[PDB]
Amino acid sequence: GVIDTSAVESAITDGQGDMKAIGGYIVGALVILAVAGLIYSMLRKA
Amino acid sequence: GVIDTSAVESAITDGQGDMKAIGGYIVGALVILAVAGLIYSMLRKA
Amino acid sequence: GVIDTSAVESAITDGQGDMKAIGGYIVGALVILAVAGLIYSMLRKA
Amino acid sequence: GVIDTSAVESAITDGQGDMKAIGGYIVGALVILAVAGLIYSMLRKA
Amino acid sequence: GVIDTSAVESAITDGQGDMKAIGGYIVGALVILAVAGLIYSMLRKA
Amino acid sequence: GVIDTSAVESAITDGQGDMKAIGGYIVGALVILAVAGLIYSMLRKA
Amino acid sequence: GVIDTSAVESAITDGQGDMKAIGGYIVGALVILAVAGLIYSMLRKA
Amino acid sequence: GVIDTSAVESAITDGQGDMKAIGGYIVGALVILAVAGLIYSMLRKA
Amino acid sequence: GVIDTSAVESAITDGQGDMKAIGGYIVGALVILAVAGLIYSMLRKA
Amino acid sequence: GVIDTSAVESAITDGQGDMKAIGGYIVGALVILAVAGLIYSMLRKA
Amino acid sequence: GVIDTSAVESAITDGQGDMKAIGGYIVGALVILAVAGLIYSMLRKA
Repeated sequence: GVIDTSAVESAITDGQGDMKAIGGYIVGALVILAVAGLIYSMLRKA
Repeated sequence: GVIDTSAVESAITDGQGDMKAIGGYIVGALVILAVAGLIYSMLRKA
Repeated sequence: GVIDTSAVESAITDGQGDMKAIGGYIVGALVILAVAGLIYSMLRKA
Repeated sequence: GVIDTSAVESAITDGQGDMKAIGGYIVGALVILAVAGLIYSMLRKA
Repeated sequence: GVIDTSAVESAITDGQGDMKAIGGYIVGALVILAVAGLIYSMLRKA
Repeated sequence: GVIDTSAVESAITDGQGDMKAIGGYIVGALVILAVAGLIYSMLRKA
Repeated sequence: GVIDTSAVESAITDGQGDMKAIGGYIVGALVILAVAGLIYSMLRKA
Repeated sequence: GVIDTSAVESAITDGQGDMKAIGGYIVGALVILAVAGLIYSMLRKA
Repeated sequence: GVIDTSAVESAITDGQGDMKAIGGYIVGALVILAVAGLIYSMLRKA
Repeated sequence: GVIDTSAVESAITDGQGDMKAIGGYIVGALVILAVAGLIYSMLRKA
Repeated sequence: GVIDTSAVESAITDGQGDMKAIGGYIVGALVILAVAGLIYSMLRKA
């Protein structure tokens, strides 16, 4: 009495495979405040 | 005065056996926001 | 003893094809709070 | 078997077009603590 | 074989026309926590 | 096909009128750390 | 062809009259974290 | 059409009456870092 | 040509009289999450 | 008139027994930001 | 003109007596996310 859910994991693996990209997209943005967060602190210290 | 419901559990066990797959399919997607949820928090903290 | 359900999938494929548009319509709105969510955090940090 | 979703993107583009204004409205407020954040630091240093 | 649904859109346009008011009613309330959200931050900073 | 929303703005104007009070209530508290924030700094300087 | 809804507003006015009490009951609780929220900040500042 | 909310304020007044105790409990702890915060500063100054 | 409905309101007044009890039974349960909802917030704040 | 729910607790005890593992899996990850959270603070202090 | 419903409550009391077990079965599972919900918060705080 099945119903074909073959399209389901075919849909979501494109979804969950996409989520690593937009995961990796933000990490390249957060390090900008990381590096600039403390080279400010050098110039304040000296 | 029976009516043969042998096809019924033969239908649903394929159903309820299938539901663990699509259950397990989503868990591989939710951990992506779990791991990326807090390695963001490292770079914000430092 | 059939009944013609050819109009059914002809109806829903226009439906489920439409749902990606309004799916894609909201993603262009949610990134506005994403980008503005952390360029606030730059100006707070400095 | 369509349903007219022409009003939808007509609604949200006014929404997502509005969100840049209130995005731009806050940036004019956050720079006030940015500039006053460090001209305090001049008078403390001297 | 019609049934007169002229009263329907006559009913809902008064509804959907009303929803912009109570939409606009809350926006005048949310900006109170917006402006007071950061003039707190001035007095904390100095 | 109206529904009487006269009670709505009658409710919220009492709300948004109240929010200036509790807005003004906190400003009288934040200046205490403002004035005492720097008369400490006089006694440290001398 | 009426149906007597005199019991209705007789029921809800006791309801909406009650809701101001439990409205006023919580405000006496939220000010406890308000006052203690910043007398902590005095002792941290000095 | 009432529902007896006499137990409500009977519950919360024990709550909001309790919150002054745990409010007053922490103030006896914060003054320890207040007094020891500056008798350190005497011994550093001399 | 009557039919004796004297048993009807004799039945329902026991019903609607009972519904205030089970109405009042739940209110004694909901205040438990009300009081414990914010004495958590004291200990988080300090 | 029973229905055999022996498979139920047999299912969930494997579930709730599993949840301690993935509970314990994350604690080994959160201590990494705990220890590195303050050995940063040593090198900043000296 | 009775019909023997003695088997009915004999059936359901085994049912409603069973429902406390599977009620009590889940509570032993929900506390796992309760305790691990906040010992995460200790390690984040320090």
